[PDB]
Amino acid sequence: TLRAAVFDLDGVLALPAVFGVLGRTEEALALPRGLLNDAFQKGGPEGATTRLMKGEITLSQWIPLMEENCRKCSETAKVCLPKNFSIKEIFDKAISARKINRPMLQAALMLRKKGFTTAILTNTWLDDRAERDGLAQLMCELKMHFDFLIESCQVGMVKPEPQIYKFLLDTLKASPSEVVFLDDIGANLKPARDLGMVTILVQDTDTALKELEKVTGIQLLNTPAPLPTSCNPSDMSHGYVTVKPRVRLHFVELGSGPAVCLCHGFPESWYSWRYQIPALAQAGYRVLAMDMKGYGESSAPPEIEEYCMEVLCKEMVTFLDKLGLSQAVFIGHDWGGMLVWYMALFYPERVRAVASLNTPFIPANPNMSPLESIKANPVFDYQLYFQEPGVAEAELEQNLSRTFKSLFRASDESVLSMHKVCEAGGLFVNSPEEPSLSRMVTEEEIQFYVQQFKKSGFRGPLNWYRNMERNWKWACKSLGRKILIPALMVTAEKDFVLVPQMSQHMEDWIPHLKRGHIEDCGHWTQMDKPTEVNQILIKWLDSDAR
Amino acid sequence: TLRAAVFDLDGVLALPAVFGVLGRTEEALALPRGLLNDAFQKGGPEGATTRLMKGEITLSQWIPLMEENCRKCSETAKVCLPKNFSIKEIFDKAISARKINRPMLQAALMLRKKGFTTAILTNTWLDDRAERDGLAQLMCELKMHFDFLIESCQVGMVKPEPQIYKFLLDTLKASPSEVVFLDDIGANLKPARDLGMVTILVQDTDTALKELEKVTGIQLLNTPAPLPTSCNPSDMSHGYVTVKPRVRLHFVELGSGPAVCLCHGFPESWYSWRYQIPALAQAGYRVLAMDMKGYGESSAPPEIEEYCMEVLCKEMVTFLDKLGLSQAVFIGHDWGGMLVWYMALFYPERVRAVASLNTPFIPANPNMSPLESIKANPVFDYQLYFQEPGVAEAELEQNLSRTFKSLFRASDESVLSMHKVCEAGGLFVNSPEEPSLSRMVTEEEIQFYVQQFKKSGFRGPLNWYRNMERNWKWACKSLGRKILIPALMVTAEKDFVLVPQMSQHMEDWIPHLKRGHIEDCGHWTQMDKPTEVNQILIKWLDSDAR
Ligand SMILES: O=C(N[C@@H]1[C@@H]2C[C@@H]3C[C@H]1C[C@@](O)(C3)C2)c1cnc(N[C@H]2CCOC2)nc1C1CCCC1
Ligand SMILES: O=C(N[C@@H]1[C@@H]2C[C@@H]3C[C@H]1C[C@@](O)(C3)C2)c1cnc(N[C@H]2CCOC2)nc1C1CCCC1
Ligand SMILES: O=C(N[C@@H]1[C@@H]2C[C@@H]3C[C@H]1C[C@@](O)(C3)C2)c1cnc(N[C@H]2CCOC2)nc1C1CCCC1
Ligand SMILES: O=C(N[C@@H]1[C@@H]2C[C@@H]3C[C@H]1C[C@@](O)(C3)C2)c1cnc(N[C@H]2CCOC2)nc1C1CCCC1
Ligand SMILES: O=C(N[C@@H]1[C@@H]2C[C@@H]3C[C@H]1C[C@@](O)(C3)C2)c1cnc(N[C@H]2CCOC2)nc1C1CCCC1
Ligand SMILES: O=C(N[C@@H]1[C@@H]2C[C@@H]3C[C@H]1C[C@@](O)(C3)C2)c1cnc(N[C@H]2CCOC2)nc1C1CCCC1
Repeated sequence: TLRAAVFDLDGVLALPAVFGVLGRTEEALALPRGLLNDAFQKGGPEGATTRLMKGEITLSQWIPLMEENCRKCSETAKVCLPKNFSIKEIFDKAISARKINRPMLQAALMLRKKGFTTAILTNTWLDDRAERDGLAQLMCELKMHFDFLIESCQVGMVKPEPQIYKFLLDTLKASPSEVVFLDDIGANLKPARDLGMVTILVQDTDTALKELEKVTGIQLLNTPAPLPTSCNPSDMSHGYVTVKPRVRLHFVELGSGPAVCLCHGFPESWYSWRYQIPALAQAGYRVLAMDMKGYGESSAPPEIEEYCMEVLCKEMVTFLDKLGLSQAVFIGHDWGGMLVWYMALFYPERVRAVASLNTPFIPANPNMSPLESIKANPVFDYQLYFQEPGVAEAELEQNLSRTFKSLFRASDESVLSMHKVCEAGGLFVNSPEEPSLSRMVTEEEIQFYVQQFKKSGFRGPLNWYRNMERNWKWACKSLGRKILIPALMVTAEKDFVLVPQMSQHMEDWIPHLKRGHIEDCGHWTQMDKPTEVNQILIKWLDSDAR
Repeated sequence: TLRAAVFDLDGVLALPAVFGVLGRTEEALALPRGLLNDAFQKGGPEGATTRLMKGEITLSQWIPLMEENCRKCSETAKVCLPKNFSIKEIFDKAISARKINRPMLQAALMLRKKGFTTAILTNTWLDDRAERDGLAQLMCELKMHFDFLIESCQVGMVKPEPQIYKFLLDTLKASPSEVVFLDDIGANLKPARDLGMVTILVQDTDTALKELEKVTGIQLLNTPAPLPTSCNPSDMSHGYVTVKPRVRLHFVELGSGPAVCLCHGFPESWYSWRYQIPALAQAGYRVLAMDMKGYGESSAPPEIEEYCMEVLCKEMVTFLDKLGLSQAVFIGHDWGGMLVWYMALFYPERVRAVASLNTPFIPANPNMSPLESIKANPVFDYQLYFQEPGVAEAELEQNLSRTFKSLFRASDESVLSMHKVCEAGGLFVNSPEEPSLSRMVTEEEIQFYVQQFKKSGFRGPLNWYRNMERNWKWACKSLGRKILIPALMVTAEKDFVLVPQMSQHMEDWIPHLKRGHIEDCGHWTQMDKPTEVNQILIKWLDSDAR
């Protein structure tokens, strides 16, 4: 029974193969066929390329050795190398043309999800070229989806030498019959076959995956679209900033580039952005996913006034000051979305761009108190249940697992009313004791929220709703303003509280507003439709926030 | 007795003043003298500019209102505004010309160091211009040196209204006679004077500082060159990455731009980079100051082999992987400097550029064991004292305060021998029980190192020296390589162990090597000569690492 799958990089996980590109360069330069391969392989196990692949010399040390082999080959073939001949240029182009073979990576991901140990085994070099970052980025994106990365130049061995196969087996902690090995080089499969491993010669991706599908008995081709990459909390970089003596803010950080600050809703976590964090970092952004004040590993002071928007926004400004950031792109959802609009209104100099999921820009009504506004808008009547300190805390804290399983559901899986919360005296009054698990979440994901809420519970989170008068008076100071910085409003078709029509007057305040809209999406946008959220955010960030 | 000092931004902490620039624009556009000031002030307390300064409208909303005032003013003056007339362009140039008035900031810093509460009180706007980051960066650099920043547009009041002065006094928690107020606008001093504050009209910086020096009785002009900005540990963003099940690495992070990873020496801390962190962040870099493995808040496993260079380098690579960084600039000192050369040799694709303070690139001698090498080089004989587990730990842990006060001294303050450590049986055998405090450090800084070392002590730090054979065998694999990525070697004149001459053969291995050299500098480079270290590193980063 197969338990491990090994992939080569060049010609397998990354396409085109370097020598595929070079065959075309050879033809374009009108060189004799095979001259570059011949000069590359010159001396075989005793040659310059074996020294390179074993890590004895760097790629920059190897370049002139390859140039000399090309001259020797051309002299013997009685041909002249062209005037502009440069191994540096030729190899730079071949390395840069190489991109992840997405169907191959998808198959490796499916196998690992099904319990396989996966590895990359590659003949590679120590890259010290001025352009080395390109290949470093590619390797970084690939390696994180595998249990092991074995590089010839780091282990001092190369394929097809038999010792590297014994090293692979030792690394995998598996017998050869438990391994499936994929390579586009027939001579590199021979030692693996020799030991008793299943081997697949990768000539074309589709045929190779068909052989892999048959031997593993796992569907790899024609599969449903996979979810974006998620986060394992224990593998993230965790950051902590004290904004004031009693308040520290926790965040998860990933990537490099413009800072993108993600602000979750109620009652959530930095983990609500799990499908966005890897995607936004891969897209070229430095992601800062907050635990907002009152949540997770951030401080949760008991006082209501610690959660008014003016205080919360001031603290987010301090957060940027202490990290040494003049600006960040602010992306919010739900209560986070409300906060980000207000960051754009009061601190535009610190906000590079602003985006909200579901929450429209809600201006203060100077002619009505927030309680009179709730009276005139009964879709928000449930917020009255959140007013009295202790009442909603008692219901939400009674059974954390039940709380999160009842809340985090798709539009069609709703177990909550919302419209009759006050009349019924609670959120879960007509909800089951043991709700089924939504198709959106796994039991493990639910238990992470349960664990997070065991620290401070719901007092801090509910206090976000307990500052209506303070928030109203503060928001009234901004009534003569317009939001003129780059802005995106994303609506969700099936959010029955934050309906898309609630955002219809936003252009009155934000004239240059850009929009996104997600079909068949409920309230929990990030986990309901992660692929769609990612596409919308990346397109907008790349056009408006760079 | 004066206890607080208040500074204006425009024309005081930042020069030139906006209207200084505009006087020149007026003349260049051949406009009637005072037309821009007149259109700017139009309507006084009821005008567009008062609304802007109170935060009622944003700068972008104000721009066309100012344009209309300019048209009204030109019509009345019977003049035509030029064809190319643009308030947007005119104001963008004036805002961008404004730079920190370094002598004024220096004086504010001296007063705060002497116990004054300091504040910035400014007539400012909500900046939503596409170019707003310029001013956001300036305000960010300035505000962090002050106890308070009071902005007209955030408080809804403007100078010279009397209420803003009462607000200032409430914020300061001081009586008016305890305050010195500096402003370049005479009408803005009148309400402060009216309340009983000391006022200084800032016409020229030198004269204003002379008045300030006389009234406070504190020397502000002609002072010695101040030290660079340091770090207060409780105000930094602290980051934590698990690199493997039992190992977590702690770092302090500040700034945005290319990642710069700072690697301290033995027996140090992230805090050894305190004078570099703010300077490198201000210079346009994202600084990651490590607690290296075995130190501070990073893990300190007991096993010797956990501290061999191969393991330490692999972990730093994992650190980059988990943070989502394809590369970082690696800057090391002492043991950190040794590690960074090896990162450049084994992982060039992950190293954007490399710099070492004091530690030359030390290649392995394949013909001698590291013990035979120490026998032939007695300057390193003291390292034999570090070999036996427990011996050096007992001496270094006996009295932490004595340990750090004896080690951290200028070249001329040495209390250690080094050349007779083995013969004498310890580092502090002929050192006083109560050493004096070096001119390099304060008691508070010493106590931070004492606190850090109470967690894990010296076992992990000393284990860095206990892997000579493993490190030698690993380093031998790199003997055919050259370091061809951007590299800087900084020598210290008076480091009597890591002498500048020890770096003399480095060009044999690093042909494109760049150099720095610091006169009258001992071993503890970062704190001995911080201004010089900062100048050298920033110049090199800006030329070779961007
Ligand atoms: O690894 C290869 N060659 C090795 C070198 C040279 C020789 C033979 C082996 C072992 C050595 O020790 C000696 C080091 C090798 C062999 N064939 C192909 N392409 C094939 C697929 C398409 O075109 C041919 N590509 C490579 C490298 C993979 C990354 C860059 C090229
Ligand atoms: O209360 C909500 N959001 C906040 C309100 C309204 C808006 C957005 C934020 C911040 C506000 O300031 C403005 C106050 C809110 C909004 N929409 C939904 N959609 C439900 C549909 C089914 O699942 C949840 N649910 C909630 C709560 C989340 C759990 C219990 C109800
Ligand atoms: O939904 C509103 N306010 C919020 C509700 C009720 C209150 C106050 C805020 C925050 C809440 O949490 C509590 C949720 C609300 C209230 N009044 C008006 N317009 C008014 C002016 C013209 O006609 C009515 N508009 C809105 C939304 C903004 C555009 C479409 C609807
Ligand atoms: O704050 C100023 N004016 C105020 C506006 C307009 C008027 C008068 C006050 C109070 C207002 O409410 C009404 C708002 C004001 C006054 N004088 C000068 N420059 C001086 C130094 C060099 O040139 C003149 N500069 C300013 C501003 C400081 C930043 C941008 C210009
Ligand atoms: O041991 C040192 N550094 C390491 C050695 C030598 C070099 C650099 C690192 C890493 C090595 O691998 C290579 C091993 C080392 C180097 N120079 C000095 N200069 C003294 C002068 C007065 O103050 C300290 N001091 C030390 C120790 C620091 C406290 C006790 C002695
Ligand atoms: O200092 C050396 N090695 C280190 C010392 C001794 C041992 C080994 C390393 C690391 C230590 O921690 C322990 C400190 C050392 C040893 N041997 C040689 N060259 C040899 C080849 C030609 O002549 C001698 N060169 C050096 C330095 C590199 C250039 C100038 C001096």
